[PDB]
Amino acid sequence: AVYYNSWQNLLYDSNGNIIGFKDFVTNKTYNIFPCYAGRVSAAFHQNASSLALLYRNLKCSYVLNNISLTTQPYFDSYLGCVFNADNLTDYSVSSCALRMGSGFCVDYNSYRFVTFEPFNVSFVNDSIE
Amino acid sequence: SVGGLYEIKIPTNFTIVGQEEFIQTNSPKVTIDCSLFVCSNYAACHDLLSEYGTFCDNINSILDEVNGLLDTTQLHVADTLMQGVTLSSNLNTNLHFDVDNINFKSLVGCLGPHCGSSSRSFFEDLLFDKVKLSDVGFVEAYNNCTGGSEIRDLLCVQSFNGIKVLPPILSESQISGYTTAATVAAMFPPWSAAAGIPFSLNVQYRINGLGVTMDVLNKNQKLIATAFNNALLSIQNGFSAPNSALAKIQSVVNSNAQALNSLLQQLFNKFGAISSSLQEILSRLDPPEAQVQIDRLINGRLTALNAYVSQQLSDISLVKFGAALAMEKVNECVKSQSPRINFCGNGNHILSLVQNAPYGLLFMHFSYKPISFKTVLVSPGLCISGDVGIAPKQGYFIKHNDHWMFTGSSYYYPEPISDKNVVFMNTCSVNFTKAPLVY
Amino acid sequence: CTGGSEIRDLLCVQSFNGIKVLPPILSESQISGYTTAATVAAMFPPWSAAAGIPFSLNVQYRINGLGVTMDVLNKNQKLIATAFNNALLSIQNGFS
Amino acid sequence: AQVQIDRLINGRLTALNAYVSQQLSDISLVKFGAALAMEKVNECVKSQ
Amino acid sequence: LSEYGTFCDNINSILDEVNGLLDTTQLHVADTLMQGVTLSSNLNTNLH
Amino acid sequence: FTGYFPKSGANFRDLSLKGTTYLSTLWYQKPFLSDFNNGIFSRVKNTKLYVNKTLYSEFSTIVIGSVFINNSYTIVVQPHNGVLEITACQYTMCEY
Amino acid sequence: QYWVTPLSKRQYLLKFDNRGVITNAVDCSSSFFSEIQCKTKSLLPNTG
Ligand SMILES: CC(=O)N[C@H]1[C@H]([C@H](O)[C@H](O)COC(C)=O)O[C@@](O[C@H](CO)[C@@H](O)[C@@H]2O[C@@](O)(C(=O)O)C[C@H](O)[C@H]2NC(C)=O)(C(=O)O)C[C@@H]1O
Ligand SMILES: *[C@@H]1O[C@H](CO)[C@@H](O[C@@H]2O[C@H](CO)[C@@H](O)[C@H](O)[C@H]2NC(C)=O)[C@H](O)[C@H]1NC(C)=O
Ligand SMILES: *[C@@H]1O[C@H](CO)[C@@H](O[C@@H]2O[C@H](CO)[C@@H](O)[C@H](O)[C@H]2NC(C)=O)[C@H](O)[C@H]1NC(C)=O
Ligand SMILES: *[C@@H]1O[C@H](CO)[C@@H](O[C@@H]2O[C@H](CO)[C@@H](O)[C@H](O)[C@H]2NC(C)=O)[C@H](O)[C@H]1NC(C)=O
Ligand SMILES: *[C@@H]1O[C@H](CO)[C@@H](O[C@@H]2O[C@H](CO)[C@@H](O)[C@H](O)[C@H]2NC(C)=O)[C@H](O)[C@H]1NC(C)=O
Ligand SMILES: *[C@@H]1O[C@H](CO)[C@@H](O)[C@H](O)[C@H]1NC(C)=O
Ligand SMILES: *[C@@H]1O[C@H](CO)[C@@H](O)[C@H](O)[C@H]1NC(C)=O
Ligand SMILES: *[C@@H]1O[C@H](CO)[C@@H](O)[C@H](O)[C@H]1NC(C)=O
Ligand SMILES: *[C@@H]1O[C@H](CO)[C@@H](O)[C@H](O)[C@H]1NC(C)=O
Ligand SMILES: *[C@@H]1O[C@H](CO)[C@@H](O)[C@H](O)[C@H]1NC(C)=O
Repeated sequence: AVYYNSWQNLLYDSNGNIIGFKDFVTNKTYNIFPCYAGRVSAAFHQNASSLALLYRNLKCSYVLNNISLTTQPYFDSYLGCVFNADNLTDYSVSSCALRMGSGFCVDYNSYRFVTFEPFNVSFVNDSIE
Repeated sequence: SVGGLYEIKIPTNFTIVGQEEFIQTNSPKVTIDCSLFVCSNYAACHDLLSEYGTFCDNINSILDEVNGLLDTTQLHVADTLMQGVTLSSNLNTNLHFDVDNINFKSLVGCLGPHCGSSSRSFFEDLLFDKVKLSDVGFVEAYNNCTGGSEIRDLLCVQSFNGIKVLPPILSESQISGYTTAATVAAMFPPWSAAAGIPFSLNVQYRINGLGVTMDVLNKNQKLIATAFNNALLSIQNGFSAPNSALAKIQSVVNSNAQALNSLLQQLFNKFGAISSSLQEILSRLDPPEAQVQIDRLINGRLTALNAYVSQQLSDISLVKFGAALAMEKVNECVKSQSPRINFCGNGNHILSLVQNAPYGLLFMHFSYKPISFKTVLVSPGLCISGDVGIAPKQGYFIKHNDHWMFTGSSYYYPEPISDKNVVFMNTCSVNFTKAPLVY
Repeated sequence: CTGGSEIRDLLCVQSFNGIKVLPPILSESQISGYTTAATVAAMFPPWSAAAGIPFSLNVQYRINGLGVTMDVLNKNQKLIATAFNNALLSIQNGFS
Repeated sequence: AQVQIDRLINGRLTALNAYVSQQLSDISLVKFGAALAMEKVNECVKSQ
Repeated sequence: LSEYGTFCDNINSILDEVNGLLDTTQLHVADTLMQGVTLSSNLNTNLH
Repeated sequence: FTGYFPKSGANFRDLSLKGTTYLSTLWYQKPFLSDFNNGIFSRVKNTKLYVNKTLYSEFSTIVIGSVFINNSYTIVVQPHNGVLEITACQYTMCEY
Repeated sequence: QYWVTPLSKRQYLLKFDNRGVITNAVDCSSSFFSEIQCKTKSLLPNTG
């Protein structure tokens, strides 16, 4: 940073939060960012012995390296990191009790992360011309 | 009236005009983590907030219900778009995209799952690219909150404070797939969304229903088809400039962003306490005085959430009624042509088409527009032969070559009087023009 | 509210305490102009608010559409017109 | 005086929140009444 | 009251939005009344 | 932000006085001798003079105090061609 | 020239640029336009 004059050491936002500082001893400058906070979205089916967990908008590398390591299988879905569900987005269901958003469903037999397609076209093989 | 005749301006030429109508059918699914909003991670605040009992459970339950209503509404809209849609499996939109000189390719994305999410039409692409915070826009914005970027995205500040917009249960890509299917269902056999007949014939019969003789329509089919595709192009070009439908779509995103920013700003309100920061209170005061200051923040923040939730309930009632109207327009303007005059937009409504839009549907209403007019003397009825009364069907009686003839009320073209264009009466009314030598 | 009257209007007390009804963007006089225009548009050429035909013929075709023969309906024209204007007077008298 | 005035402020601010919630709800009914009126103008007055 | 922060700004903003909906609704009703209305310049209040 | 700021639209008073030899006793009375109250904002022209083409900076010295007697402290802000000497001392201020 | 004007405790809108320099300011209670600039926290309010 170059915005600190000789008398300035703290950078503030319009709400009065400290968002950066120039260290008085080393003159090095740092931006301050809020620690990550959020929610886990747990999909549960009454017939299951466990939960399918969606860490919305987080990559699995972030969840495992910066939130909590776990023994459950995982993959990066479009919606974020999914735990304890099999990646089967090439499969589809017309009804869904565990609607995750953006056309994704959690289906229980293990849990499967699958596409939600509630409506289809009635197709006919008749000629177009 | 002179004799039994009145002066009327009857159209001599016409064009097709296209009019856009954005109807909001959905809204951002805002979710609030009440205790993370009110207290963040300060254990002294969470201890006090637990004594308010059910207040946060009520806030969470009301927003879960409101979001369930939005989800149920989106499914009901998607069901309405897909209802009755039957398509040929031979339909390949890379080849099959214009018919009878009417060009649909801008309204039709790739059909079937083999193209992936690319089922969005060129017209829908041209509309979604002007709105940053679509469903995918929110997902991409939240995906960047842990990307390590120096940019302080306000959505990241909101979500770390527990305010997060969840994606809708059906992606806007799926809804554009359903509007694509509903659009091609009108242009190819079995014409399952165009009353079972070719689209150009449905346009022709709809214009005829306005009181335009079929003779001028079936000779001017090229002019009608080009007027229709120019009307559609004028709608698309209309999005490159200030537009009331585009502004309405952006107002949905802007009002949501304003409400979420206003809710986040409530974390900086002091509510009469020494500071809005729980860290500053806990680093200045002992437990008994800190509790007094933290309780003011808890009451202010819980009051702010209650006000926000009450406003959100009220706003989603408008979204539910907006979606009900959009469904009614899909059924009564797009799939069928209901006999309701200004329901499907203003003027002489011919037909309507639909396309997906951020949080709603874009209806394109096509109307018959008179270009020029002829002033003519018309008779609303004639008294003929044995005093039999005749009234013109969707038209007027006209003196042409000093002979009684009929003209459609929406296009000046004199044609012979016949049982095809007449309503008979066993006795003529008073003031009907006496014409004993007719038929 | 700035008047010297001893009778304090409750609306003046409300507006001095910041509670005030603002006038609508279009005056009721303008809306009355629009309902007047929408009404005369039904009775004179081009009859743009009455399917493009004389108001009395629209009345007659509407009654005929209920399953009333045009024969009795076009000989009773003055009885129908007086019944119509008596119905309108009954609405006006209803406000008394 | 601040202690007494803050009680008046919380009461009066709570009264404004209640009134604003009431007004939001009432105007939603007015919008649906206006939609019905426009539908009757179009489908009962201008056409049948 | 200034130490309560944005409370009065929110009350004003909600009433301004609600009143903007009433204004927009009144314009849509007037537009609906005037839609397609064509009159002869020869109409006069005293004779017709 | 709330701070010690000028009133926008208020007037600035040019209190600078340039003399050659004579000093007027009226220069040392109201309205020149002014009440300090909360404080003052000063906009000061740097009168840049030249001697043998060498630049010199001059501007009026300001004194702030109460009674201006050695039983009280008087703040003096005086320029010395690029040096601003600021002192607060029990000065025996002159009459003129 | 030694121009002086009185100071007082006043609320001002202060605008800082991308390099932290105060480029503009508004004395909120000085005029009705200043009041709108401070209310909207903007140097050029929207037409309204
Ligand atoms: C506050 C004010 O009013 N300030 C002005 C000043 C006074 O009114 C004057 O001092 C008062 O006098 C009293 C108290 O009796 O007058 C000035 O202008 C003078 C003419 O008015 C100026 O030309 C001087 O003229 C001489 O004839 C003379 O002695 O006055 C010869 C001298 O060499 C020359 N100084 C030069 C060369 O700068 C000045 O300077 O003094 C301009 C100042 O802005
Ligand atoms: C941090 O920056 C300040 C200047 O902003 C440095 O202070 C100056 O240091 C030089 C070299 O010793 C002196 O000639 C100046 O007189 C100092 N100015 C002031 C205002 O103190 C300081 O030395 C820097 N510290 C480090 C560790 O880099
Ligand atoms: C998440 O955890 C990883 C692994 O500990 C962190 O990785 C460090 O990243 C920085 C650069 O960003 C490197 O300088 C370090 O060498 C990495 N390893 C360690 C052990 O620190 C990562 O920074 C953490 N947080 C985020 C936001 O990614
Ligand atoms: C989840 O499963 C789907 C289906 O197999 C994967 O999508 C396919 O991935 C392969 C290899 O990257 C591609 O060749 C295909 O074209 C993809 N098909 C589709 C429909 O996209 C998807 O990559 C899997 N997800 C994860 C994180 O493993
Ligand atoms: C009538 O049938 C002909 C085909 O026999 C259609 O003509 C095609 O129309 C498209 C435009 O939609 C042109 O690009 C093709 O070049 C035409 N092909 C031929 C062989 O002429 C025509 O569209 C049909 N409809 C009408 C109303 O004429
Ligand atoms: C769950 O178990 C019940 C019987 O307890 C059964 O009827 C139902 O079909 C099961 N559902 C699934 C998804 O396994
Ligand atoms: C959609 O396709 C699947 C294919 O297995 C079928 O089960 C379903 O009944 C179809 N229709 C609907 C409306 O889901
Ligand atoms: C359509 O499907 C039926 C049933 O399989 C078959 O008899 C018919 O030949 C098919 N028609 C075409 C054009 O493929
Ligand atoms: C109708 O109007 C268009 C545009 O002005 C013109 O090109 C065309 O020749 C006109 N046709 C008739 C029959 O007047
Ligand atoms: C997310 O970050 C990437 C990389 O900086 C950028 O290309 C993209 O435009 C960002 N998207 C959003 C919506 O923030």
